[PDB]
Amino acid sequence: KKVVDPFSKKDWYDVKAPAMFNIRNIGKTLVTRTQGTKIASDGLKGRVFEVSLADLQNDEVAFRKFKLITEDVQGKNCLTNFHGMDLTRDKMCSMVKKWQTMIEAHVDVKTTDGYLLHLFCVGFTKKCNNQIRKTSYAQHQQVRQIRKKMMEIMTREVQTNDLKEVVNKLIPDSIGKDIEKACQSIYPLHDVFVRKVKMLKKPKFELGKLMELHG
Amino acid sequence: RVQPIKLARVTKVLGRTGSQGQCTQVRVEFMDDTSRSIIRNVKGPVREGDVLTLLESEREARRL
Amino acid sequence: MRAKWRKKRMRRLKRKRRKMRQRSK
Amino acid sequence: SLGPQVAEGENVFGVCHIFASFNDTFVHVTDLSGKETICRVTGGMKVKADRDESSPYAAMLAAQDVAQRCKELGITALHIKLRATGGNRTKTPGPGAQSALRALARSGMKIGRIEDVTPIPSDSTRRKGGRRGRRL
Amino acid sequence: TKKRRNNGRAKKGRGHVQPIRCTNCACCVPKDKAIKKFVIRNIVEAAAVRDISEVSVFDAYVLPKLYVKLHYCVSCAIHSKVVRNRSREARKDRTPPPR
Amino acid sequence: MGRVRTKTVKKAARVIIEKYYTRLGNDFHTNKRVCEEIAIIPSKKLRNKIAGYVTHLMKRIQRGPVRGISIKLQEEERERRDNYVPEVSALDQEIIEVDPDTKEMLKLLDFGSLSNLQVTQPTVGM
RNA sequence: CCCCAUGAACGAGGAAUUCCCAGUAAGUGCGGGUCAUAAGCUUGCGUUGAUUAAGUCCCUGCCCUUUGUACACACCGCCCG
RNA sequence: CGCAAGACGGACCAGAGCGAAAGCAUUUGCCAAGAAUGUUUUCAUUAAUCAAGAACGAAAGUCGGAGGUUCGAAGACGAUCAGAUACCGUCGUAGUUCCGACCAUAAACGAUGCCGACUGGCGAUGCGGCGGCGUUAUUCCCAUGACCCGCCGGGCAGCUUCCGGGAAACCAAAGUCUUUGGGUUCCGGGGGGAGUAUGGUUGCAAAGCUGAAACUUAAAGGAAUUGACGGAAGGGCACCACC
RNA sequence: AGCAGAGUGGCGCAGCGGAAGCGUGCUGGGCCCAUAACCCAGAGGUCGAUGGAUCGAAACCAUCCUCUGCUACCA
Repeated sequence: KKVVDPFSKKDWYDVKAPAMFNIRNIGKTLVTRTQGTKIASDGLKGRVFEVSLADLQNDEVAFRKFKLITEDVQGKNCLTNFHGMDLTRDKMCSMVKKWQTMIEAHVDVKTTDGYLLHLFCVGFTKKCNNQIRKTSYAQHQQVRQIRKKMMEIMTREVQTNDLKEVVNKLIPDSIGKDIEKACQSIYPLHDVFVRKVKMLKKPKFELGKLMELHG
Repeated sequence: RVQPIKLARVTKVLGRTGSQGQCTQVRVEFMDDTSRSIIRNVKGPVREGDVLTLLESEREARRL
Repeated sequence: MRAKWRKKRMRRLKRKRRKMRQRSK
Repeated sequence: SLGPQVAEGENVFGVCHIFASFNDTFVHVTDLSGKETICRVTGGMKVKADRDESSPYAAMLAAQDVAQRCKELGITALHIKLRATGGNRTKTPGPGAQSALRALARSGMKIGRIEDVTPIPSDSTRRKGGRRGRRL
Repeated sequence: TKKRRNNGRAKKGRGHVQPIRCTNCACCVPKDKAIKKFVIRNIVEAAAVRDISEVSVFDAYVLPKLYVKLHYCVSCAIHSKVVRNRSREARKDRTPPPR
Repeated sequence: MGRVRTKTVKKAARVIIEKYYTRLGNDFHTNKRVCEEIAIIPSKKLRNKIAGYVTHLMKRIQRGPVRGISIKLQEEERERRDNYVPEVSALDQEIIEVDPDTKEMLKLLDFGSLSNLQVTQPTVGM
């Protein structure tokens, strides 16, 4: 559009996060003022909001970015809902290096509620305690165990435990740390992260369940 | 541009560049900030400790 | 490339002789 | 131009979407969401020569204007997202990546964060140029 | 006769490999003949680092790095001068020169 | 500029310092006149050079020993370092003990005194 | 060689190109050489006396190493339909 | 921001592994196959190499269907050039992909037949087995994995030298050769003419396999050395070079 | 004859309201050891007649003639 003063016809807003975050003031957006051919809220819902982890928790690392969608608008405050987490590029790149064997697996999983998720994890072999060898490569048999046991843990903790409790385990990354010790006997391993989660399906709006998060 | 006329002075000369040695790399101190320093290309014969008259410090040198 | 071309010009020429002899009978 | 009703001790954070490589530089300042946006300036608009569109000063002169209209509105800080072309191409920044930052920061705008974003395949379709590739 | 012993960079015990494309000749060569150069740089580059770091909204922040894996071919390596001609008794090194 | 000294200067400069070490001063003019009397240098400009290098050498010879030519007093102090050093007169400190696997050799060769035992851990770099 | 008369092109020069770093360039006169008569030439000498540089391998060329070659009448080479 | 289509398996991925060769990288399961090692098990010479004959055999191409994102012979344009049917830019058909039939060729190169014996040194790496003074992981454990050290097989490779050989380059094999003989298959005879002529055979097509002579000529070719030259690389230098 | 073009200043084509316009050729110079390619330099001058505006007219615009191009008839 090319309407005269098209940033003095826009209306400022605020964007509020769930109660689980210490700092809930995400930031600000703007949409155009209401017309009868297209209203404010219809051009404001269905967005994505990339936000860092450090930005909200204010205690910890600047990676593990979360996506948040505006599902509801309430009087100049846009309330958000979980949509899936992702990871930075540089961290994901730096860990990958020569003379290691990268280990990967995924699962499709359902929550106790109607949410459906598709988690992606990663493991890397350890450059061991006092090698004089310049390799850290592992057998193929050993790897397929580690992948099997990385699925077993990540289904147990996410099939039970409702949507919010999932998030609570991933913020300190209790999930990943649990796998690191449980695989330690068959190869020591340093590093476990969940590089993506993609919320595939989700249930109905459910206003009662909605406001619990922003309580 | 719309920046006023700046003045900055040499701290050290680095070496000559260009394709006939006609340009000279030089390090210069901003003469208002003593921890700020930019590298420049300067045409004329320079010694050290003399002052220039920069029209901008947006520009910066990297090669011949 | 040179040898591969000398083998190619003589291939098409050989093919033409076949056609020309098949034409003659 | 009307900004929000407080920005006194806080900042308002936009996303800068700097584009990189050759024959072109974009700077395109947007919302946090990126759904809606503000002014968008190219190095082909500052400089017309069809060959200085990727130059340092053309990228600097661009951001030297864009950063004014930011603060005019009320956007004071910037998260940064990069983009090199990628997609089985050069996948490496142009000249005008380093350039625009140095200019826009010292114009007065705040910098909040910076990151690399590039579209990198996990192996995808064949690249233009043929088996023997470009020569001359 | 031969000016090599490997006749490539390595093809020992293997009948075929998947090829890979040059970044700036747009050429096609084997993976195990291509010049493999990995690269590390800072994003912002070190000339303007002071002018940027002061203008951060945070009081500290370590900057990302730029990770790229480049594969060059025989011709586009020599021309950009990451390699050069070497002497007859000085081609027998496998060793990278130190920084 | 230029004017790097040739070998004809450096050959005779060394010789003239070896056999007339005593006559030398460290002044230019005195070292000139000595070279004029103990030898003949057939040019005048050549003489002014050989003196100046003889001077420049004599500065360094009053420090540590030069490796191009010899003098007597350096060969004195050479001999003084090379006939006794003050560090030891004892061999080596008279009693030194060793750890096992050396003791086992000595057991089978009729020796059984002046030993210690320590059985240090496995292994190389570990 | 001298005297009087006659009074042209030419009003700062295209494509290109030469030479020069300190009593140097440029301006200016003089001696010697050839010489029966005769320097716009050449070789030396004084007098007046700047601007610009304190560098580089871009062009032209030269020295050293390494490398490639079907060249050695030596790339102004050799050789194909 | 969402959806669809087709293609494709990055970084990790290495003088690493497997396969007769051609070749072979996302997950999980199923189906059959194989090497090495271990064994105080079984059979008792059942073997080695190979005319005839047989299976597999890149890419391109041909025939019939499906599909057709991407790249792209052909073709149409835009430039560069005296010319420019080219290198470069835009568009784009066949093809590229899958299914069923054909085609049998490549620098299908380690340009190096297969099987067996003997003859230096040294450090690694992948797999199996054996031993251990050492640490660590879990139930404190044992059984075991990870790391450390050593030993025994067979495998991809490297380094080292007056083993010996070679025209040399080089090679623990290309060695054990005028002091010539372990077994066996294939193949070569100066350079052109020519993989042409011709007849046979196979193929739908394209072609594949088999393959001469007349005539012509004193050189063709290999390795290495010294020069010169290079729109090769690294240094240095000149107002007869430049700024 | 209806329509169109022209009536050289070396050639050929004839460009527009500022006295050769374009393309080409010839001749000479430059570059290069040399040739090609490439770069420069030329040449007596109402441009068929009769008129008007005009500072001026092949060229700004008319009145006439002739030659040709296309169409085509009086004869």
